[PDB]
Amino acid sequence: SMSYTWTGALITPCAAEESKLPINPLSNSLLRHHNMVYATTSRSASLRQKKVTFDRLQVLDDHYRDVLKEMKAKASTVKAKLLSIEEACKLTPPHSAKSKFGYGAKDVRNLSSRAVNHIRSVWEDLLEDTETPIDTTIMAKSEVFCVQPGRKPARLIVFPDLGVRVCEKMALYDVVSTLPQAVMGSSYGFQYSPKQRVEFLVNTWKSKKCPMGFSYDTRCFDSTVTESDIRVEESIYQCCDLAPEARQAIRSLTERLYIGGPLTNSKGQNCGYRRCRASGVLTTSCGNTLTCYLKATAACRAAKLQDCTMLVNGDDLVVICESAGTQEDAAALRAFTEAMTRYSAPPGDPPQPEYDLELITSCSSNVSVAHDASGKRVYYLTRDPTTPLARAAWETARHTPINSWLGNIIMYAPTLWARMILMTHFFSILLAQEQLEKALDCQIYGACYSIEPLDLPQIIERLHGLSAFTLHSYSPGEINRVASCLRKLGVPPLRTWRHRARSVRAKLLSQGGRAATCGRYLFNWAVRTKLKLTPIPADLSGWFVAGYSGGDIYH
Repeated sequence: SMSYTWTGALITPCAAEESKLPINPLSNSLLRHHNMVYATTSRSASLRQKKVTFDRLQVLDDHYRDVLKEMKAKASTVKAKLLSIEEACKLTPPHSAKSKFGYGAKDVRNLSSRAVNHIRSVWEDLLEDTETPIDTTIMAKSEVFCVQPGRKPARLIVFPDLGVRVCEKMALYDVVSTLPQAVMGSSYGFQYSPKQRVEFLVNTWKSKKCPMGFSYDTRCFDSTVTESDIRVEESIYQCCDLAPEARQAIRSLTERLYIGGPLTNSKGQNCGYRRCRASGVLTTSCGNTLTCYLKATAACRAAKLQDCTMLVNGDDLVVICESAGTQEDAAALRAFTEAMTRYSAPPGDPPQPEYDLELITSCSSNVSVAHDASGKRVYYLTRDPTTPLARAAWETARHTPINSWLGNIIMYAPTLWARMILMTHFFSILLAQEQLEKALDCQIYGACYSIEPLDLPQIIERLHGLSAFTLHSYSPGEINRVASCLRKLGVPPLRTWRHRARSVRAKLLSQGGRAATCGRYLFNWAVRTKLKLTPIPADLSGWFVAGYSGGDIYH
């Protein structure tokens, strides 16, 4: 079937839409080629629509069915509870989009009588009505990038009203937080902290006689997902032990929301109909992860690849296996791609087999190595820092709701760029406005978190260990990528950052505790006299459990 159908009516914005990085003394200190940085807008919506709208070919076989049953067997071990209204309400972000029926996120979070009663209605409606399609809104995402030597069109997000999103959580939060791990086991990506992810990739790599590995980029995954795929995904959820009201909710949400529905623009006009994954519902991450894992797992058998270990994060996929010789590896990977095409998951760019772990890009990241205080090799996780930096400039010049910089500091703390540029730049600013204490919103695996910068030393210690404060002797491939990037974007070269860092470090020391602890630990790479570095005195229990991208989750 057609992934989408369009009435012709436009995909509209609901506010002013900003697209150019402004000239600001704060952002210009970080990066100077301001005309290279842009945000996507709805002005580019039609270009995306063209890309996402197509006919899907899908043909299932024995291998598909075989893996599906294996997955269903493990799903049967799961007991899942209903959240109460209170729990589901406490999971709603404070800046989540308001309802059409006269209540917002603040009301939901307070359990105001109005929100609560509409939530009860929507739920009872899900128990009573098993067919009527449920309305969605469609909007062009605002995202920041650097120009390519050639712009990206905005992404399209699609989501139901707030009353439904609370009901999704009641019915499905426990499932989408526990079912993926029981089914995929060590292949479920979102269980791993960055240090744990690198551990798993290195251990898996070093466990093979002759490793070969590849990433596989599916072309616009959400549009490849068929109605069949979403019913199959429901067949997995239904293997859980569920309360009756849960089971019916899941059934109605599947037929009325997840498989498709009408699309409405911001002006209340009808844009079209959807027959694929919606980016903006609770089950997208779980569902995409399961679906990716299922097709890829079956395609591996079809391709005859040997001793496969896969690692899956929604629609991001990486596979490590036993080489069969370079040319036999190439023909097997091509068989794999073709199997996936049949399962309705064709490639964006053809995958290439790799024989050096550092050359594989999964979740926009790659493994690299450095050395700690005592000279031991420490494997860490990094990426091309262009987008982080472009966004960091943008978030310095403009107030955004989510601060990608802070999320990038946490995730990439041990990296060369995050340490010398991000920490330096942002801590210098927070000092100068006396806002070190103030908590800021960031995203980790799609969930929203309110973190305060003064907690970054211990957060980084837990997530990465003391070494993220003492790494040195980075590889030249990595130093070269960073240095080039900076020249391209007009970011000052690293020696400038070193000097700015020393000035910032000295200022944090002459402050107090905590602040000085930032100075001591975060900026020990800058100072002349190297320092002690003992563990730091000071709940991270729910941080790397599951993915929630598009799922409207706050913790």
